[PDB]
Amino acid sequence: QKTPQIQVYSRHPPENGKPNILNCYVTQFHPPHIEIQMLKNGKKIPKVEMSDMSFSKDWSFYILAHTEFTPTETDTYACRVKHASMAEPKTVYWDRDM
Amino acid sequence: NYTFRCLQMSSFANRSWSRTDSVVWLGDLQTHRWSNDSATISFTKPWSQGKLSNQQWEKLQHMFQVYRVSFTRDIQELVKMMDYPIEIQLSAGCEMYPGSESFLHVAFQGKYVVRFWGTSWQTVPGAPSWLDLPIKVLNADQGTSATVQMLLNDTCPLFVRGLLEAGKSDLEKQEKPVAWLSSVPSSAHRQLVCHVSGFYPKPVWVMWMRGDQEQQGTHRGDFLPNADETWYLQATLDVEAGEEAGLACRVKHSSLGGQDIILYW
Ligand SMILES: *[C@@H]1O[C@H](CO)[C@@H](O[C@@H]2O[C@H](CO)[C@@H](O)[C@H](O)[C@H]2NC(C)=O)[C@H](O)[C@H]1NC(C)=O
Ligand SMILES: CCCCCCCCCCCCCCCC(=O)O
Ligand SMILES: *[C@@H]1O[C@H](CO)[C@@H](O)[C@H](O)[C@H]1NC(C)=O
Repeated sequence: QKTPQIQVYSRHPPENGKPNILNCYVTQFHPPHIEIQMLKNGKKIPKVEMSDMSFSKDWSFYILAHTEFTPTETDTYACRVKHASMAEPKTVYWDRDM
Repeated sequence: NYTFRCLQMSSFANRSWSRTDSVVWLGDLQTHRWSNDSATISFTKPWSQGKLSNQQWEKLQHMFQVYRVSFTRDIQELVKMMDYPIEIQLSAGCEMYPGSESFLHVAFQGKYVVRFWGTSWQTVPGAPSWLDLPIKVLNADQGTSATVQMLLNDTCPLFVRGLLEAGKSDLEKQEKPVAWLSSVPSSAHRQLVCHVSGFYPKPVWVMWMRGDQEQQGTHRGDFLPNADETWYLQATLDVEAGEEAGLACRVKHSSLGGQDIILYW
């Protein structure tokens, strides 16, 4: 069993008030079964698109989740991952300072 | 210069549940997907057929359709004779050169165990010993061995050649990077971050600079994919408070026509 790594980054330079795209890239996990939610203020975002599951030279799986968002001075964005290698869902919050 | 990879992922949960999904990549550009619940292979590019005729494509896909159903039945029967859940992955394809080398690697429970090599299947150093029997019996399957050899020796390089011609304009697209700056505290001392996003192709140059002096301490992170087939990358630099003043991030990329991005902190 391999533990998922989560990296959350935006497509464009984040600018408060400006429609952007938030990427959640989950890598290094195994087996391939996984659950990925992207969150705004701790709530499930509905229209999250995902890439097809793929894997690397080391056989470990990866996938890209992404959704439309607007960075603001008050909203938190997060990527939460549920995977058999962890007893608890892991959440990583987007931080533009990165 | 180019790696073409077919990636098969097969999960076997119990006697009655399994699925197989595959994706195909030419460099960093997905060209196919084959969902378990799809009878047929899906093109993820306008040019994913390459130079193959419709007839050659149909034939080739039929062959894969037979292999998909066959493979499922073979593993399921194999476990019924000779411990769940089962994850099997296959990575086959070829590496092209300017004037190729083909591969078929198999992993089991995420451990590389078997390969095709020349004319037969081999178990790989420190694979499970029980794998030798089914692999020998499989080496007795002349028809499969012949098809596999053709696929790898002939079909792959030839098909990829067509792809390369057919996807010229996608493979050689230039998308310009956009860059921005941030910094981050430490337990002690700050860390400068240069965000570079939206560039294609992958190769890129990113350095923290003080005037014309390279800050060799520049640490390049992993290339993270965007959802539009462009790349994201940070280049970072530890600094002391005070030290930021005068530093700049410089990005060079083939898309920029020699006009480097320079961003001064
Ligand atoms: C596919 O290519 C492989 C090499 O990758 C061929 O296998 C070799 O064939 C030569 C020439 O007959 C033999 O001397 C070698 O012993 C074989 N190599 C290995 C590693 O076993 C294979 O014959 C080719 N098959 C087809 C159908 O073209
Ligand atoms: C089999 C090794 C090399 C493969 C050469 C195949 C030539 C065309 C590839 C088209 C993509 C087919 C994807 C099937 C992969 C799978 O589902 O296992
Ligand atoms: C995968 O495909 C076959 C036929 O489409 C089906 O019988 C099987 O149940 C599928 N697996 C899943 C998990 O649906």
